[PDB]
Amino acid sequence: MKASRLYTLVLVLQPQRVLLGMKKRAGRWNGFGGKVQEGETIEDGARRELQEESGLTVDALHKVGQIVFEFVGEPELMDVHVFCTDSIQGTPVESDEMRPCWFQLDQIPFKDMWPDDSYWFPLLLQKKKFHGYFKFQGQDTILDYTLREVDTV
Ligand code: NA
Ligand code: NA
Repeated sequence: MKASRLYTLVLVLQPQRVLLGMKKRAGRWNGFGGKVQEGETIEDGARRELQEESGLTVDALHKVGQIVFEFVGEPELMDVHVFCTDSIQGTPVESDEMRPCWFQLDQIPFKDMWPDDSYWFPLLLQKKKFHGYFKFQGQDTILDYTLREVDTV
């Protein structure tokens, strides 16, 4: 089994809308996140990346899933810990690398999101926790995947 590198992903999910960020430098909408750093808990890394990438703070996040990504031709797995919050402080801020935008929950831009999101995002919306794994060839093609609803992430 490959080694894995820890990443976070944060979905700001309100009753009627979700906040996503368009990768500028690319072209897909995503939640906010990045690599976990030495000496921080995963949840604190998720809060830090949300702030660094969107400007938003939150004192707390809820863990809702975990997704492992494997890319053909790459040595490591990405181990992505997925969090959500409904409660925000501040306005999101655009950067040179990310543009934040709200989407109504009947206009989730799945066609402009990574392909895996079509599978697990619906579970998140139903308040269901999940474990996933996706193997990609490049950015467009899934060769294998697993997904399961879990009671405990
Ligand atoms: Na990032
Ligand atoms: Na994704």
